Amino acid sequence: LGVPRIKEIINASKVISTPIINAVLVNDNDERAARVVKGRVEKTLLSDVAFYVQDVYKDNLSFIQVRIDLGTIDKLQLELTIEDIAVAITRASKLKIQASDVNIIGKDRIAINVFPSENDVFYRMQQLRRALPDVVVKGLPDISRAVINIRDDGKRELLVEGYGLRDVMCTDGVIGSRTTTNHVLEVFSVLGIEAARYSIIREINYTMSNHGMSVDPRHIQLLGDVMT
Amino acid sequence: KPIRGFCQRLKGKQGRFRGNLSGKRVDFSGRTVISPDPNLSID
Amino acid sequence: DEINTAQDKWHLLPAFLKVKGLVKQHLDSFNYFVDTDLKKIIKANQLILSDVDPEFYLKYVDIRVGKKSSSSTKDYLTPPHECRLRDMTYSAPIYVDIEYTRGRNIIMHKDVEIGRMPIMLRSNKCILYDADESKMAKLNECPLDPGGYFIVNGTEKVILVQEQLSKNRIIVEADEKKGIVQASVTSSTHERKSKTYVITKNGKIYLKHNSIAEEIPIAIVLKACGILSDLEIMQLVCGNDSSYQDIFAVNLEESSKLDIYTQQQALEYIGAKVKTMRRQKLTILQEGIEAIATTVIAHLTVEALDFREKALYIAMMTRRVVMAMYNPKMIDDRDYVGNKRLELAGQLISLLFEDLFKKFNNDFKLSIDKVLKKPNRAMEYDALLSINVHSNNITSGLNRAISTGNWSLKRFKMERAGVTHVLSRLSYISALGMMTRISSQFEKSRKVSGPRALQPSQFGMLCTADTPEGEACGLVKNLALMTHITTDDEEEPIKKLCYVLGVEDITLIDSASLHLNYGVYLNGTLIGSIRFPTKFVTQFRHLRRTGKVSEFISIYSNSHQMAVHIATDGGRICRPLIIVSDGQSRVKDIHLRKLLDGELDFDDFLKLGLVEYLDVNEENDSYIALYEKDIVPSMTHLEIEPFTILGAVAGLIPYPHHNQSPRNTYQCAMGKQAIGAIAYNQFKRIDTLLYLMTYPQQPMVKTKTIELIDYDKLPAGQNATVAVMSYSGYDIEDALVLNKSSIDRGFGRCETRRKTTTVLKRYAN
Amino acid sequence: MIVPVRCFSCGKVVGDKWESYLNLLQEDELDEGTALSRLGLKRYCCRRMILTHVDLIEKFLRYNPLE
Amino acid sequence: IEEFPLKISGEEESLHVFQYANRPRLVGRKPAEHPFISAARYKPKSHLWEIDIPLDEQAFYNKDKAESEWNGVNVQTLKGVGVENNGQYAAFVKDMQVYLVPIERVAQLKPFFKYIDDANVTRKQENRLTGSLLAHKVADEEANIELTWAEGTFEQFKDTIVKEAEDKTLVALEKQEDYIDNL
Amino acid sequence: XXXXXRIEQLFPVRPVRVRHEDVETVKREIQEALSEKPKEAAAELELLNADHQHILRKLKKMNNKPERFMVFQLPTRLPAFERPLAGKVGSIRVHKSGKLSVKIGNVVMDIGKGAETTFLQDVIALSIADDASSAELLGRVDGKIVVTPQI
Amino acid sequence: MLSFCPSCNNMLLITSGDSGVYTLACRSCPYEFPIEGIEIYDRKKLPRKEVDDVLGGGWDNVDQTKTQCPNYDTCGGESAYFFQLQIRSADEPMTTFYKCVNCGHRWKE
Amino acid sequence: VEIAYHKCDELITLFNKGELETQPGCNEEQTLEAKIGGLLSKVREEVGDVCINELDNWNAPLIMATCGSKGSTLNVSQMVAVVGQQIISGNRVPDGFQDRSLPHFPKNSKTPQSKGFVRNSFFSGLSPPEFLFHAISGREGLVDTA
Amino acid sequence: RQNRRPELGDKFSSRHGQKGVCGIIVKQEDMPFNDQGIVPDIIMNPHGFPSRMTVGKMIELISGKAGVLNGTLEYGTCFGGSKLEDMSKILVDQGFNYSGKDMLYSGITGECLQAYIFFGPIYYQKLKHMVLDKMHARARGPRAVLTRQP
Ligand SMILES: CCC[C@@H](C)[C@H]1CC[C@H]2[C@@H]3[C@H](O)C[C@@H]4C[C@H](O)CC[C@]4(C)[C@H]3C[C@H](O)[C@]12C
Ligand SMILES: [Mg+2]
Ligand SMILES: [Zn+2]
Ligand SMILES: [Zn+2]
Ligand SMILES: [Zn+2]
Repeated sequence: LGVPRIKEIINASKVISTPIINAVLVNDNDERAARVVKGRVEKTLLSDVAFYVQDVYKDNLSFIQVRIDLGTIDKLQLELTIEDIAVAITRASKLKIQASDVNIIGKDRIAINVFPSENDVFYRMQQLRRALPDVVVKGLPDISRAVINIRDDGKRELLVEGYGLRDVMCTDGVIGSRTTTNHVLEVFSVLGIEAARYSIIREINYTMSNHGMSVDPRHIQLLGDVMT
Repeated sequence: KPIRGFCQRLKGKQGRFRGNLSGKRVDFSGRTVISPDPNLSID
Repeated sequence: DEINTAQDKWHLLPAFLKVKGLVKQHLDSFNYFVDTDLKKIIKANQLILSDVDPEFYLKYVDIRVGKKSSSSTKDYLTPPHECRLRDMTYSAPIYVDIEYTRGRNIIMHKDVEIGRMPIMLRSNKCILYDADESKMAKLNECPLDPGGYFIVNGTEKVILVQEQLSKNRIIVEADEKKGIVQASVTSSTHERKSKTYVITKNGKIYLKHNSIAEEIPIAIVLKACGILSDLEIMQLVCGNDSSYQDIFAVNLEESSKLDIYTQQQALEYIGAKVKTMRRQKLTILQEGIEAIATTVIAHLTVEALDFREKALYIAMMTRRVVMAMYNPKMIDDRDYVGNKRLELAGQLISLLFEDLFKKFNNDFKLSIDKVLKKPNRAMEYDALLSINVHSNNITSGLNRAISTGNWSLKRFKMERAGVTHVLSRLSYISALGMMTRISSQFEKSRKVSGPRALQPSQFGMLCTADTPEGEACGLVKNLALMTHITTDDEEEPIKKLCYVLGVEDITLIDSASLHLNYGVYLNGTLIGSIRFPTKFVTQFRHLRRTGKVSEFISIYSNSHQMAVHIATDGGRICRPLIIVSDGQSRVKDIHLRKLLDGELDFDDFLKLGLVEYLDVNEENDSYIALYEKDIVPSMTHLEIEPFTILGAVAGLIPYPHHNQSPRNTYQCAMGKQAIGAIAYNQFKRIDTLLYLMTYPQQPMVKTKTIELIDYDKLPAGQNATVAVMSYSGYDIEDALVLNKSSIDRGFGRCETRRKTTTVLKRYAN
Repeated sequence: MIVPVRCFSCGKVVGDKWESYLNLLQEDELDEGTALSRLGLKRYCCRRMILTHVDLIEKFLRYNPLE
Repeated sequence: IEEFPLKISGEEESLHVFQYANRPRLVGRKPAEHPFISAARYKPKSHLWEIDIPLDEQAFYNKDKAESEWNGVNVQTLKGVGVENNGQYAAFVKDMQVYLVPIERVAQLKPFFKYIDDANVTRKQENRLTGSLLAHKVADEEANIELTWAEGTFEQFKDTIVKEAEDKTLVALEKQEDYIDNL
Repeated sequence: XXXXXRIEQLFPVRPVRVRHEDVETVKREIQEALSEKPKEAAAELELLNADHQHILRKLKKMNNKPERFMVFQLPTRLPAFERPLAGKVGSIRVHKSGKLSVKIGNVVMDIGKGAETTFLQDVIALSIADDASSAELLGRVDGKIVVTPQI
Repeated sequence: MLSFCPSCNNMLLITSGDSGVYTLACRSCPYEFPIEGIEIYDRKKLPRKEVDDVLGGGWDNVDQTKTQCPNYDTCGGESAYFFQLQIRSADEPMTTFYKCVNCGHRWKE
Repeated sequence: VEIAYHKCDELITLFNKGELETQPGCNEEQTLEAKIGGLLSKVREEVGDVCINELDNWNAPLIMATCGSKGSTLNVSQMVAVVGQQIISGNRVPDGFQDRSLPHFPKNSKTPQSKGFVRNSFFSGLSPPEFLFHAISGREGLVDTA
Repeated sequence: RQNRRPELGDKFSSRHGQKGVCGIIVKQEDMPFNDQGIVPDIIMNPHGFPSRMTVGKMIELISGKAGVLNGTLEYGTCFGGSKLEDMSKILVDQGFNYSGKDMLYSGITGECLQAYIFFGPIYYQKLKHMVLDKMHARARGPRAVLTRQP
């Protein structure tokens, strides 16, 4: 929030440091009112719910097994049981190597089959083992993390650190008409140019009001009007 | 490569535009240390 | 009254300063140069030959400065003030003994002069060495002048101390959004090279250089260096740690993905990628060119079959990169005072003289060859006439370099601008501050505050206030009052002592149990491993304190990267401290009374092992008491006197611990613009600009430092009677009210002195 | 260089007491304060005019060009 | 209390100490085994040792690719440069007394794959030299002295050792402070 | 810690995989697990005592065995004696109250154990003669003893 | 997989060789291993996650002084948080930033 | 002041022997710092308030601060009573050595008077380490503004 | 050579960073005086002390006054030097206020000043910056050959 922030706003840089989304909730309850909507906007939880990963070989088949425990999902209130994880894994396989088949047996003890040039099966098995527990199984693959904040009024709202604005406005459990972000360029792409002008004016007023500088609002208004 | 071509005669902080066109050196001017004076009126 | 150690402890500081002056870096370095490095360079570039005339050779047997035979202290020199007045250069002649022959195969000698060498003020060669009050007066020299500068063409120039990042030391630095890149700039006598050790992608680590093509995997170079087991790599760069093995083993299979490897195949892979030999003997262009390209990858020299030392060097570099991959904050800081070295005036003059000597030898050889191009009457007699005519180029170049400060060399292709600076004569303290001043290293990076902040580690080694604000804040530094820079002592003789003490050779241990023990290092190169590192370090420190090894060799430990480090190079800032044993100081008071009486001139304190030197790194092992009343029975040292945190210019402030720090810095800056006495011969002098005070006065509130630097003999100020009050409204913001009739009686009365130089030169007509 | 004739604050003539001060210090050894008080220097300004003095002329005179 | 007079014995011996970077020791409480070897090799003026260990075909041999790529591979070849280290002394207890014999050099033996290199030298086909290049050229040019193993003929060395150690009785002249100057 | 998964001498080789938090603790157990023979000052004193009793036990164990050998690391340039090396150089004597020391004749030292080696070691005599070159096998190296001078 | 070949310690691989066998190849020396009668597997433990906590803020335990807010007529502020961490020049004095503990108005002096 | 150093001793010994209760935003290593960084701030403020209350009528620093012509009660509290805590880059002074700020303190030190807390006043005179910490804190702004 | 009188505009300093430019030069009679008639050479605004926090200056003034009276030079060194209580005792043994504040008279009206004044010797220094070397003024004259600008 210093002259680097003023410089970013003034330069209209497409990438800034520390972008923050302010999502306004609907309810007020710490347990199963804020966490149920925080769980829908988070990062790669495959290794966060996998609880181990196995590399298994046999007479003719080469396996990769993951034992996705359900107690952690029962604690962190998440909306995914078996097939959401399987669909995410198949999407990741399409993204990275290949989609052939995914077996599910019990307690989410998923298995993955491999076959195709020598040692290619071993190389691909090693790559899959290393790169498996790094694919998003729920939420937004564009957002670092979210934290629930206790407001001065007592309200319990969470604010998001990343670039997923439209997805957050669309997620269930948040007020989409009251949701803002740091990025004026993000506001411009989704909300329009007048919204971006308002965002520029507010961000300048905040960055120069938190430092103790007393500037008339009309100067900043003219700056925004010229910039946009 | 320290040679002064035509392009080098127009660029930089001390070129034509930023050194001799938008900002110059003027006649009838001076410069010395300052001291206070209460009995000097403001203005 | 008896001798109280609590208050009489500080008397060691005057004893130190008596035999180790404030200007002693310059003096000591130049002394050592003219005593040893001249002969070393002569021994290096000794014999100049010719292809023709197979019975002909030229040899330099011996060199000297300002001395022909063993008597009378020959070569009367023009006094420095005479040189200063006449616009000459204070220099002395260089002599050599020439070994030349004839077609009759005779051995003849001589005492041949080969130019003039500028002599540093107050050295073994300067006339002012150990002058008396009378002699200085006869030669028109002020006794209170610091010294340590050159007069060249009538101007006083000084070589500032130059900050550098230490050479031959692994420096692991992380980075965000990328990974870890670690480097080691290895500068040998003639070639310098940085073996960057970077991370490209995928969590695999490569090797880099300017003489290799692209991205050598570390497993391949480790196989090229004799570690071909492909599991010996694992136990080397990961130990037994699971968190390291999985993060490293990505690239354990890149040495098999291309194909299986042996040593020769890996060498071939590397050697296909080297650049060239600058178009010379390209018949080596095979696997055999790696027998030299692995030799030229680090300052570590391999000259036989085994590559174990360089192999394990790269393995340890790999281990550091793997640790920094596991987590940041295992990296080291490049602004840490213990990661930096100091280079003095003699060290640079050595390089300059070597380069000039080589150019002179080349031109002498071409002149001899051209004379011999005639097919008749090859008369080697009077060949020394050519050397006597041609030798003026070395003197001219020496003067040009040492009076321009632009050092452009060719042996290293190093080009620096602004080495020397003109000595400032604005006050007595201005020159003394020009000495003991340190200029920053390269990679200035003004936009970042890294090399700008004060460091806790510079306690008692660099002055905490002396800093020029403006735009060079934190880049220029100054020395503290009690410091001492090291000299490169040895590397070999103490390695045998290491092996005697209990460490095992690196060629006996296994990669399996390498990381289960503490490993000793010598100047950053792994030497072995030892059990009981504490016992090893205790015995080593005892042997150094009893004088069996050098007094500037530092040994310590590091529990993070389990190791004991031993440093022996030059350029490390030290400072004396008092050893405390079993909760008892080793001074015992009697030693202090003996020092006061006249014995024990601070050399016997080191000789008896009561005090000792410490660099920044051994201070990590140290645990020092500020005052004697703070000595718990778990301390290691006690400092001699805790006001040497400040330097010489900072020693003028009274009660500096009662002001804010920016005020102390502002006083350090502007105590050098104060006008007063300058020297005892300021009226015999003729300078570009002088400022003098008619009636200077001693300050009423002294400091223990101004007595040590003789500021009370050449002071610049007056004790005014002051009334702190609001008066007349003309003193509103840093404006003063001066008493007329104090000016009339003569108060703040000064004098200016400029000079004009004219030359009546001769023309070709 | 040499002792100033008068005192910067008062105007009291102290130019004739430098030699007396030195003689009192050397012969008939005395404290500096008692020497200053025996010389009639009572105000602290006049006392400092003689206490805080460096005789630089004796050091400039070793370099006379007419030796 | 109890005193073990350790003696010193004949130094006119070219003792060498082998180290194997592959084969471990003490797979269990048992102190492992000493492998069967044959066809040792040496190289004077470079001290390049070479040792041959014959492989086993009845277990884990892969004869097909073995023969298909390399003409015959039934022996393991270990190379290794024998470096000179100072202060090493080999100890064996003959009586309650210890017996010290110096080690001339120590070599660290690592696997040597000649057959792959031969594969390149058959397939890819279809001036002062100072430093380690000269050493490499000497080692690969003047080569291949030939040796014979002696697995258990240790019946002609201990006698000399127990005799070359019982041949002198000396007295020291260096003091305790003096040794500090020596070392 | 954990371990990822004539017959037993030819099974695939697996590395030692100890947890990062544990490696410091087990490192004081790995040293005593590499032998398997058939506040930084107190720790080092205890290690010295344990190594002393260990090496005394080994000295007793190797009373008379053909294939057992030991390696001693000595200070280079040990005190040269007077000609009356070859012969007897002091003694390695067991001290009192469970201590061990080595005497060279005028100087006493500290005798300890070296680093632990996880491989085989063999001692070999060599001859350069062209008529016959031999490699006589003697025994297998037991362990390493490092000797350090002390006041 | 990370297993090493006995007697050469190089590396073990799974090979797409002949007759559909995924045996444990070496590629450095002639060493083979039949997988038949399988028990091999590679277990990698994985820390899952923890229940994260809020970030309300702790204005308590922050530096406090005794000043007056500029907009006193609106909010009555007799205390304020501060830091003396702005120094323009050395000759010029330090600068102190405040914030109203009552309303939250930042300003500097 | 001795009261607030005993509580800091208690917090240090708790965080060492066991696992101290962890504040929401920060970790166990940061919980201790963020606690003592207010445990010292409160005592600094109370001592300053006491000295201002005891200040005399016709005290020139007080008249200037009350006038708004020069200075502040914070400045005069630093001059008279205590200049408390020297912080750089946002919090207490980072280590310059291995697990230490200076070689005069024991290894693994987090007590006040070891990380940039001065209990002296300018009237009393800073010790060598307080002197150095205050020097670093002062240099920060100088190297920032340019 | 050139001899220079401390004109109005010359810069001074006091070893505590309190640099300043001479603002006015006043006659001796228009200066506050004590019982003995001592008149100060320099008067400095007290407003430079509280915001800059230079109390080493104050201790220097007291120590200098006591040392002048006692006939000895005093030591102000880092983490030590002459103690303030000793200087106060020496200053009270000679009939001066222990805190260095003295009752002076106005020189313009003659009557006592209603506030006691901090009075004593402070070591100053004259700096090389002089208004003589800075006063520049141009009406017309030399111009650059290329741009024809001053
Ligand atoms: C995690 C890193 C992702 C980053 C590279 C991607 C992810 C989201 C992207 C932004 C959004 O699309 C919205 C905007 C669209 C405009 O046209 C250009 C700007 C704008 C801010 C984008 C810039 C850039 O493309 C971003 C930051
Ligand atoms: Mg200013
Ligand atoms: Zn007077
Ligand atoms: Zn193999
Ligand atoms: Zn408010």
